[PDB]
Amino acid sequence: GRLIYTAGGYFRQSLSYLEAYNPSDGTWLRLADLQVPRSGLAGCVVGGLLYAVGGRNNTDSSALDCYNPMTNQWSPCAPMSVPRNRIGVGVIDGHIYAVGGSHGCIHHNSVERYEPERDEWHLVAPMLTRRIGVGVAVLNRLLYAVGGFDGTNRLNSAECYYPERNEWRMITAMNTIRSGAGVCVLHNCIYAAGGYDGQDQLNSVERYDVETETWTFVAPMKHRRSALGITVHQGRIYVLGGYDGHTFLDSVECYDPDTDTWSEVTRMTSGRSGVGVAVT
Ligand SMILES: COc1ccc(S(=O)(=O)N(CC(N)=O)c2ccc(N(CC(N)=O)S(=O)(=O)c3ccc(N)cc3)c3ccccc23)cc1
Repeated sequence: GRLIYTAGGYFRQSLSYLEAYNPSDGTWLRLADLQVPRSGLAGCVVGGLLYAVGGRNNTDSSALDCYNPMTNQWSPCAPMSVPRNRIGVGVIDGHIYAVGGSHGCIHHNSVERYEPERDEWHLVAPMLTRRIGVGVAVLNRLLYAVGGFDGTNRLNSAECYYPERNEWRMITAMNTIRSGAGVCVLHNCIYAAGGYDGQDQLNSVERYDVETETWTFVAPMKHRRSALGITVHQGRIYVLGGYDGHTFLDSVECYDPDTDTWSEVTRMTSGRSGVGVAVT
């Protein structure tokens, strides 16, 4: 069946774990290690293939690597134009967008697009704001970049990229400042879960309604967490790991929108933060 993959991460040191969770029966699979251990990367899926993008070996990474579930093997891909630690990614029409992130002290506002069929990256219009630790979501064939840190200020702003027009517009700001939050899309809304507001790791969660242009708080998580992994599986949000301000979590919580409830449904084989997560 479809699995929740978690790639890389950090606990005491950069990790190369690739593990996958089966919500059906609660089991965990151990898969082929990443070639280079990394945290602060992003994960995504195009055409049934899993991609690990950017991050840092703790050296910032411009790397893109593709994992094939059917062969259990990692294959290097064309690198990005620049290293991107604390990157966000989204997928539109089988193309991977690499958003923001950092190279040393350089906070990127640039964005580039990867085409698997041709193993090529191309720059598109840059964001209106530099964003590292940015959350990314794809909705109605638009790309949203949410929160982050612009090099001096932590951000509650969000903005939206129009692929056909190749341009960005700011949207309504979130209620809370969030860097390192989990951003995903569930039933036509953008969810921003956790992250760091400049003082604390957060357990609060807000969702954006694109038509009313409003961010509304929903039920908070049980654990405060920043740099959590996030994905959507069968109509539910799953968050994985993260840093709560003291410990590297192994908690995996699951949000059910029908009940507006969070519940802890499993734990990773070891606590970690800064993972890349995707489902296939
Ligand atoms: C003061 O405590 C904090 C305050 C704010 C944040 S943050 O979440 O907001 N943030 C910075 C930002 N501007 O977004 C981030 C920091 C570090 C990362 N990692 C390493 C990396 N690749 O850089 S890590 O996950 O592996 C890791 C986390 C915590 C510890 N202790 C060690 C390692 C992040 C990875 C992804 C997204 C955001 C990351 C975090 C801790």
